[PDB]
Amino acid sequence: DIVMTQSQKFMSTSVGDRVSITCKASQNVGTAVAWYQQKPGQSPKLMIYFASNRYTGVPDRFTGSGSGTDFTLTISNMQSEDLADYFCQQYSSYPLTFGAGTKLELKRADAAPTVSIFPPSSEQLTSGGASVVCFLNNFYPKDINVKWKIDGSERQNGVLNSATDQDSKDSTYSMSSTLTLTKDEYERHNSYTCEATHKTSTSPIVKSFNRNEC
Amino acid sequence: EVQLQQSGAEVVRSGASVKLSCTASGFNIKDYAIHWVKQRPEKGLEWIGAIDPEYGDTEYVPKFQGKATMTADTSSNTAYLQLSSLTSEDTAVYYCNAGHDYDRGRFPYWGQGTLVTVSAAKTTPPSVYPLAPGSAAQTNSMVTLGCLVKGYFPEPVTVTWNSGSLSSGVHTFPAVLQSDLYTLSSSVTVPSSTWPSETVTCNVAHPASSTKVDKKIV
Amino acid sequence: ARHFFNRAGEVGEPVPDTLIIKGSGNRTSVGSSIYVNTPSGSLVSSEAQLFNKPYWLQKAQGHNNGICWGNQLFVTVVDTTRSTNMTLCASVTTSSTYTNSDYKEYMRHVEEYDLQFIFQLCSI
Amino acid sequence: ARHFFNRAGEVGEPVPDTLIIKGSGNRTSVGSSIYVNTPSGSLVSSEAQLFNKPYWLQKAQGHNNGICWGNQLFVTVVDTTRSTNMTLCASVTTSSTYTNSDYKEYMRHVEEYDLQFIFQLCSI
Repeated sequence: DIVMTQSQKFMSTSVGDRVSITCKASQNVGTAVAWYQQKPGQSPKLMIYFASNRYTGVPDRFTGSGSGTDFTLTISNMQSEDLADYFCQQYSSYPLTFGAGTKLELKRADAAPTVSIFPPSSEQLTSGGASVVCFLNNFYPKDINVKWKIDGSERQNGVLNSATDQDSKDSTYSMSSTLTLTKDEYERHNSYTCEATHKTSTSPIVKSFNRNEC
Repeated sequence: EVQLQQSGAEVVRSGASVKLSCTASGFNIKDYAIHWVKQRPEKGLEWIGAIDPEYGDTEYVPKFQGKATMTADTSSNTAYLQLSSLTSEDTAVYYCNAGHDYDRGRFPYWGQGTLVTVSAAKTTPPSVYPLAPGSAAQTNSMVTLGCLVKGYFPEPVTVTWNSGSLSSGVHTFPAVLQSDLYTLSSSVTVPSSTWPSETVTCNVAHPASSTKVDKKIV
Repeated sequence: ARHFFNRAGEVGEPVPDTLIIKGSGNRTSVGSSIYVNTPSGSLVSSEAQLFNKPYWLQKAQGHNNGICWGNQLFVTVVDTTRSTNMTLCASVTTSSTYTNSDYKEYMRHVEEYDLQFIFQLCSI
Repeated sequence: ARHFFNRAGEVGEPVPDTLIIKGSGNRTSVGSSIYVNTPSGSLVSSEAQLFNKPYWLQKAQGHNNGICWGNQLFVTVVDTTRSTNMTLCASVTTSSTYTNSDYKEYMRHVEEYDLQFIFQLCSI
């Protein structure tokens, strides 16, 4: 069993720069190494095969190299469409093995998030449940903290967070935070507040609503 | 014009067999070397085996021998992959790949992917909830709208808005598993002159259960 | 006889004991005694050609002295002196470098004939 | 043609760009394309001998019908059928054991001829 060991699981870079991904073999495999690209929610696409041969399709931007046990994929000048996972594969002997995932992220400049709070819909409040959502869209970097306030008091239980990966088009990130309460508990308080603190501002972005006024 | 269509996602209880199919790879006189790849959210990609139509040769991995059985129908067709005693470690997306004409390394032609979920309970349809702004404290410019998908099983669900139209300014958030049920969120940003001027509707398609359509109103 | 080799598998009829002195510390298992030789047609030349030259049926070996009963004639021909198999190579793609996966190899053979006859009318 | 091989050194005239698809990751350098083959005289036999038998100049190809102008005659002969090279070995010393340093090896070749003529007297 030939083990494919890729250096880093994640990789940082910026638009236009040059990136090199390394793949180390546990045995000599000559040039029987292939590289693949996989975007989220899609099937992998072949990029390089036979160490340094581009497949029909793949731009000269991508170049493979290496032999024996050290192999490298190089991306000379980048585009937003290159944000995906990159795998190396060995086919010198059975069984065929792949390397660990490698995520390529962009270092593009840092935007402040856009925060929108939404009270529970009238339809969901008829089911006995109440979900308050708070969308944080198009921010960079990834580090961000969301704080839920119910009548000014911080609420810890009942929060569900879902962070999006880096957007393939503008290199931004998104996050959804959902506070799910029972209708009885939702109707016992008035003020609901979603506060987002991010390094792009020294004061948190506050979005709030009142149950009585809305 | 070289794409591979598979069987489709399936929810199976533990201890039952499932059979996956492929298409347009495996013809008479041609020749292909069909491979199958398993994708576990933790182990990455794992090669299953290599089958050759026009010969029916078979090669497997010692890990999957006795777990995966491979068959090939020379007419049409090809390539059937079936798994026997299904456990929790078999919940993965399986791909049918064919390097052009022959060989191992090359997978330039991948299947669409088939998500197999081996677990108990049963397929629960999603609950779609609109996410509209609050009163009149927003106005111009541009408005964010959302649809909340809660309490469904299994992954995935397909969330679209204006019937495929308008693909910019949308955000699909990854699902979160809580109480053995999934929860998805989706947001879209449109100019204030668009909503509520013209209707905005979100469509949630769940292949193992039911499609839903919900329009957003003030 | 070009080359000699033996067949793999069990010998259905083993060598008689009277014909071999058993060994050998090692060995002990009698090797495969099923021998076959590869043939070879050797040189082909124009001087050895039987065709492209006329033949006149002056006298027949049998009693039928060239009478085509039923108004039909069977002419059998075997010619291995023109057995060259042409190799065709078609490109599926053209990679930047040379890659065997870009080409398909095919086998093709051709045969060209021209049958010429001269008959004599006969009455019975 | 006995054997085939290529020459070492730089190719003065390279293969045209149109005639070779360049590779190959490795390779990349076109091998030496200067081929030359070793000859071989094949079998020598007594039936193939031209000599040791008389030849009578019945008719000449040219206008000079065997007239030896200047009272001289040029006879050219090439005979490779008796080209055996004898190997001579002379001992410099005789050690207790066999040692190559004790012997010198020499190459020697010999040629034996016997020219026989019969002339006819002529007046002008």
